[PDB]
Amino acid sequence: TTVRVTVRYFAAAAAAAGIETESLEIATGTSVAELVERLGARNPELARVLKRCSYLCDEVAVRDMAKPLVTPQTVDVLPPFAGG
Amino acid sequence: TTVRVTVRYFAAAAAAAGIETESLEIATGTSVAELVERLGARNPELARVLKRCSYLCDEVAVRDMAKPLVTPQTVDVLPPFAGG
Amino acid sequence: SAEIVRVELTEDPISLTEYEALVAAGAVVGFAGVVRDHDGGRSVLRLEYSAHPTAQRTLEEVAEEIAAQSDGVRAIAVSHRIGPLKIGDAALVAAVAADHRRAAFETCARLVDVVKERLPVWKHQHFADGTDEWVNS
Amino acid sequence: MSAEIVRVELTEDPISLTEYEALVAHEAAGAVVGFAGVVRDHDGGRSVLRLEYSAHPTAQRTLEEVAEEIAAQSDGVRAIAVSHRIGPLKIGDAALVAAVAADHRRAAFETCARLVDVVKERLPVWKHQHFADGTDEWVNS
Repeated sequence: TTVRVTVRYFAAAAAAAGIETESLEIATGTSVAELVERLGARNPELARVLKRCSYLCDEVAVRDMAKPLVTPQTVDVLPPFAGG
Repeated sequence: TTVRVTVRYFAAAAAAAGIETESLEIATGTSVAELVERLGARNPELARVLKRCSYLCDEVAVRDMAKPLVTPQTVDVLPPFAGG
Repeated sequence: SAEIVRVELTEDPISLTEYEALVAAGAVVGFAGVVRDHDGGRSVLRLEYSAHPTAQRTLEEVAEEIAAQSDGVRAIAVSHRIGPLKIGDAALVAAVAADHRRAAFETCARLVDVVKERLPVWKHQHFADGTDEWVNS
Repeated sequence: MSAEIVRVELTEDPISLTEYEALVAHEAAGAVVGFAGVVRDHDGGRSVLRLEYSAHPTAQRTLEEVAEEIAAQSDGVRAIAVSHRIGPLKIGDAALVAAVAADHRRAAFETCARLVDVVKERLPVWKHQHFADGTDEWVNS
């Protein structure tokens, strides 16, 4: 089957994606890593930005990019920080 | 035979001496150390404060306490610093 | 057991003066990180800071981490501005009050470093040649 | 070139970190670090009612010499400012204020602390405290 994942893009990622948010359908068990590969498949600028991003699942830091996505959830895309 | 020296007391020294300044006749050739001895004879409190003082002759730091006083001069009595 | 007086991200201009007043100890050290008119060899016109929704909490967590590990520090306050900023505006302000100056200097410095490392905010610079850059993208 | 010395003051008038920070910050440099040394209401386990700072006549010149040395060492420091108050002071009053503007924060923090260090070491000023029990003390005498 499939699962519906909401993706929220931030900063450079949102600029490169051309959108702020996006709902995606992916095979159940798809890893965050695979998801990321998919997000940049048709957008070289986004793909490049994603190379340096970190990720949240329901605003919790993703420690394991191999973590399977089995339930609907929100993935936040976070470029390298640049405060101060 | 003698030379006239002006002594300026500062902070704790002035407080212990009871005065800010005095003029003094001392034997020509008297060292700064010998002068300090005579200044301290005033009272034990001043004598006590003088132990930890530094000294200027015409506002030039006294490096050698054996320095002879052979010309009319101003001697400044400087307690340990305490500012900031 | 240092107090965290105030911690906030805001669009409103932030005052180092106000924050040094907040932490008022015998020694106060304040820091302001200010928008420069250049980035390397390029002239800067203006910038914007944007923040993740978790930014506020993260800044609170950092401040508490620094406060807990410190010693001789009485009060800490730190703020990061977000939104459009002009050259000369303070983007990041922090103040530390301590019983002695050494603890104030050392804690304020480490505090600023950890905030810069961990605060989920982003910087969008705009250059005089009409180009722009997302810093560290 | 050496860093600007925007303020170097021995004054009886009240001093403010606030004005000093604004003055060094005009360079629009990357980082500003400020220090305020304020009078505590307690010292060595004794409650302080008030204190006074006194200065040797050479204090102003000594402060200027210190400022020149600090301003010379070039670590991307753009502006410095330092002031020490003398005369009668109340609890909470700033006794010593310094500010440093630099390209980056490392030089600002390190230079501001070093400036305060050298000033406290070399400035010919003295502190007279007055305690609640009616006794007084010339610090370090």
